[PDB]
Amino acid sequence: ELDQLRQEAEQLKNQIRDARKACADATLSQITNNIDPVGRIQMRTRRTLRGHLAKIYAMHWGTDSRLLVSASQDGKLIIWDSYTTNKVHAIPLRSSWVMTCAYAPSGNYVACGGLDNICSIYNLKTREGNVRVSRELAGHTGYLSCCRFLDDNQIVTSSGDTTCALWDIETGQQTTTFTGHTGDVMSLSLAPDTRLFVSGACDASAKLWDVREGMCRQTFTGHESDINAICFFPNGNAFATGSDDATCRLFDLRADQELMTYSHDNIICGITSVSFSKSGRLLLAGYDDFNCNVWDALKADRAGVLAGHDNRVSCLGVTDDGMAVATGSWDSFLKIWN
Amino acid sequence: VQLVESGGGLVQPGGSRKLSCSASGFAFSSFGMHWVRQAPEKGLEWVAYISSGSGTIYYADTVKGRFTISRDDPKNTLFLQMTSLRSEDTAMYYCVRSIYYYGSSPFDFWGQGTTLTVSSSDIVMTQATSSVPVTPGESVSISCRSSKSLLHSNGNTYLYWFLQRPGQSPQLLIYRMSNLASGVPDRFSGSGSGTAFTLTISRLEAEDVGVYYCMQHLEYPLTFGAGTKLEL
Amino acid sequence: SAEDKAAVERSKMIDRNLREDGEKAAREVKLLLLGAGESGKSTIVKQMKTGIVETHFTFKDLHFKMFDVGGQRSERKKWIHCFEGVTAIIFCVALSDYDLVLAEDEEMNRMHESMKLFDSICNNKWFTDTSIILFLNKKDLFEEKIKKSPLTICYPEYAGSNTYEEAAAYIQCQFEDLNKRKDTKEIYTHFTCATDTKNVQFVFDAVTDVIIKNNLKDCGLF
Amino acid sequence: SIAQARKLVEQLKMEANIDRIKVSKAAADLMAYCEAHAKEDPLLTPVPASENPF
Amino acid sequence: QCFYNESIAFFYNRSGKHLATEWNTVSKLVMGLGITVCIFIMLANLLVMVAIYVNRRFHFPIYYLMANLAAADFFAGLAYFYLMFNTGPNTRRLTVSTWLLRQGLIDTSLTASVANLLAIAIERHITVFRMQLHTRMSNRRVVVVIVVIWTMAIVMGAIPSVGWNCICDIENCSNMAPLYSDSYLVFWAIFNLVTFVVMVVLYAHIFGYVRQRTMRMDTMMSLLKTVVIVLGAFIICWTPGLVLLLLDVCCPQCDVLAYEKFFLLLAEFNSAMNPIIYSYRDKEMSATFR
Ligand SMILES: CCc1oc2c([C@H](CO)N(CC)CC)cccc2c1C
Repeated sequence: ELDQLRQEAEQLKNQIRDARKACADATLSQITNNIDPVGRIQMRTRRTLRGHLAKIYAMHWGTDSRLLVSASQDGKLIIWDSYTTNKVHAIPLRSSWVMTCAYAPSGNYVACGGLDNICSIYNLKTREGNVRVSRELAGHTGYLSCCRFLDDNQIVTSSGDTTCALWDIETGQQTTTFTGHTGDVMSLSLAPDTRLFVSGACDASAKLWDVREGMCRQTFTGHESDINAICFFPNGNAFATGSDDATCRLFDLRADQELMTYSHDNIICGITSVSFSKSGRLLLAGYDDFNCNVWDALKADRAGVLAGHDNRVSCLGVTDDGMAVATGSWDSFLKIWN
Repeated sequence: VQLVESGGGLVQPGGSRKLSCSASGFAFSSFGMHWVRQAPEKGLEWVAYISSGSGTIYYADTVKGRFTISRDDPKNTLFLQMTSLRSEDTAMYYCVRSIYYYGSSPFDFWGQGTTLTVSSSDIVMTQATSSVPVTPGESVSISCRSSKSLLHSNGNTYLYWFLQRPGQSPQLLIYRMSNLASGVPDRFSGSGSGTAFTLTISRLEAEDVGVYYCMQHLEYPLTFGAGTKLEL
Repeated sequence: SAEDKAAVERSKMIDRNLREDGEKAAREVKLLLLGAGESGKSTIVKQMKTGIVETHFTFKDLHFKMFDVGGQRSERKKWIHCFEGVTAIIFCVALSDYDLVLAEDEEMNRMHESMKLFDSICNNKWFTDTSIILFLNKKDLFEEKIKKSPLTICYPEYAGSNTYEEAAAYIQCQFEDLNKRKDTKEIYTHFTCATDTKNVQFVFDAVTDVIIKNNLKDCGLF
Repeated sequence: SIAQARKLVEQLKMEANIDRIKVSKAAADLMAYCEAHAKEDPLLTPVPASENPF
Repeated sequence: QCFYNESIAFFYNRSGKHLATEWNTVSKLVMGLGITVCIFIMLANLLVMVAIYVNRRFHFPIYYLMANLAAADFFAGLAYFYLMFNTGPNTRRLTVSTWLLRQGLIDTSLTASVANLLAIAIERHITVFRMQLHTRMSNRRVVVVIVVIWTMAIVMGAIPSVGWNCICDIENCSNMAPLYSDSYLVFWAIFNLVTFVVMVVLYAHIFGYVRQRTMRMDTMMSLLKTVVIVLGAFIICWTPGLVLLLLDVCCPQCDVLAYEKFFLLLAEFNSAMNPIIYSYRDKEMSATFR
């Protein structure tokens, strides 16, 4: 009977919660009590990238830490040269409603997606000087919220149809489909080793997935609202989530618990994007207050702000060498900070 | 992605002839086009250039004010107007495409060129080696010298390499020191510093025999070097 | 450098094209289409000419882009903000749903579900200034229904006879009473006309009215 | 929805059958990763303008 | 035959204007009214500029022309204030150059105010007749029209100080400004007239366009009221002065000096009223005023 299984199901949650309590030896704040705070992190706009004529929703650095791509509701996907602020490419999109970007680790491809439920992949290193669309991945029933290349041939995507998928670009078919989320999946972050990935959903729950097997390993429960952003710690052994509750929290996969909550009573708006530093010592978050805060991930003190945007900070990224931070905004400007 | 040029032939001194190259198979409108000429028995020599959108036109000192270069993007064609041809203008005129953006490979595709026979402060690149004997398989190194530091402040060494097989157009191998072009075997490799440059081949074959050229791009007029033929 | 000079020239060439594209896009009129499954939005779209469906049509030298986002079937709160800045919101409601009920729920009227959606939309923080065009479809079938069935089934309180004019007026006025921003956004209600093709003309007229009012706003002459 | 309940109970059963380490050691691990790569983090410690590409 | 070595009296005594070696009760009353109007002008224009600059929301071209109008009216108030305290018995310490400086200040300030009104009318026409929703525009056109306005005002205020004055043609020139030639007064009056008629035409076109397009679907009453007041202030506060100048340059034996200072006072009251006419309708802009 349904009641039999439900009463049985809630008993499993009891064991999970009890085990989580038993392993909560000490709060991370206590362990990091003697760590010197990071101090005031005053970062300044070194380059201002102009040319987008609408809101910006997604950006993604390159692996060379010089090139970056950005998408905006104007229907343009622009590859920037951050060093010189000159535009390398301007890719027109078939659908102006784009909510994510991706720069392939090899630099040969970029991807984007949104309300069209398709992940379009573009080839940059062609032999005709132009940038051309390579494949169109059409197997989702809810708008695309995020996407990240694994290789030149594998891309994993999250959608608002409560499922994440893994694709084969050459064949254009889903090698694996990840299901189990009860709400719209907002963002996914790939592990450094490209063996796992976590996804945050509107059901206020984050799940760790296995790319090969296709089954969820862990599910982390936290604050009750749509998780809007998620990113891996650089070691791949943790991740931080940002939701509409105006809170960012740090989960761990090995401990399978929650360590920190980055909340300040003044902040009442929702977090739109999160991203770490090369050392993972700074957790940068782009809120709706028109500003981007910099959090000390090990002390939970707001040390740093990036206030240069007339509108909300949609996206926020760091380089592979951590020499810069770029932030998009609804004000149509990307700013390189350092 | 072919490039074909038209014109040339026999012209008496003092006449004016027009050279045209019709591009096909790529986005011509976003490529900067060059013209390079080769004497019947001497090396290459740059003559002209247009940037993308016809916004920058340069000429060689020996044709300045005499030649006029123009492009017609809608038809994907490149034109060269020549006036009062001198006896020193006998050469086969190549057309080269190039695109400049971070990481691109300029001078990557060369046309077949046309033959023109008239009836009758600049960096110098020097390579005093010619007809070096060699054999398929062995390791051979080609040396080049410059009169100026080609290493720019931004960190790019604008020295290129080309290979002209017997009866074929020049083919790019290395668009900048320590870089390899697309579609060329991995055997070719070149390293240099400052003004001393080298091109190394691990194992070669009967296919890669010919004359090797060196070109700099630090500043115009893109002076070439003398040929370096591999003997076989 | 020479390569750097060429790269800067390329970037300026890109900037010029971006500006031209933006100037071409600014002339376009962006319309958002909402409503229930059977409201008649499909019929309206047919009159005007997966995921998000875009319809482009030109009327009287004005370019309109209509976005039918009804095939999304996900949480609206996550992607509705993407439509901030549209000229208006065309909203469709079927007058013939007063006596019906959704095939899933027990006794929740379809008309009340449309009213719930309309209240959620017109009071949304993203559409404080955005005007709403309200289409009331299936009016003839509604007339046939009301000629035989009573209107009390949906609205418990109703002072009026079972006549099409008064019943339709009551439903319209009930729908126009949901908006609290009475002096900021204007609700333009229209009754669907099939052959006359006056639906596109009404959308045109409402769009020009909002454009002219905004023009008077930003210039200080109002 | 019976199969859904069965799959849910199996999902939670698999979730519970994993090794969990004490949070103190994981906190020390996160601190170790932060501090070991600290001096290579440009944002955390400024790098002089000579080696600053921006 | 020209004479610039003569003093002020040579022209005053030959045209009719009284030197007023001593003050007068009428002079005292008109002086009080003028100083009060000048203070009000300065205060209102300072408030307008401070509000237009403090709020980032009011950083768009129409508010820029509004602030330029406020600055021009401030300049007019200053010019009128300086003209006062230089009359009665204070108009005899002057020389040709210094009095020309005074009159040129007045002329440039008033010309700048009128030109700013015309520019506002033009920008309102442009904004109303566009067919787009947002139209993020540039700030170059507003500054270009601003520099045109200011250059025209300055050149108009300087031309009489250079060659367009009756230092050489003593017989043919005005009775109120003893040196300014009738040609200069006629030119200034005609400039004012064409500016006013262009404003009327532009606002009528705006009103007709809005009426037809919106009634195709109350805003008409508010638009009509705004148009009527903006035109009415101008017509009521300028027609007396312009007609008085035309009478000076046209009618022989028309006593126009007694009714001069009050009419000029009305003209300056025009600049006094401008900052409130163009700010009362703006709810938010009137909320930062508090
Ligand atoms: C326009 C109303 C008016 O302006 C007067 C002037 C000024 C002096 O700068 N100029 C004279 C052309 C015209 C602005 C002087 C004397 C009387 C008047 C009257 C009356």
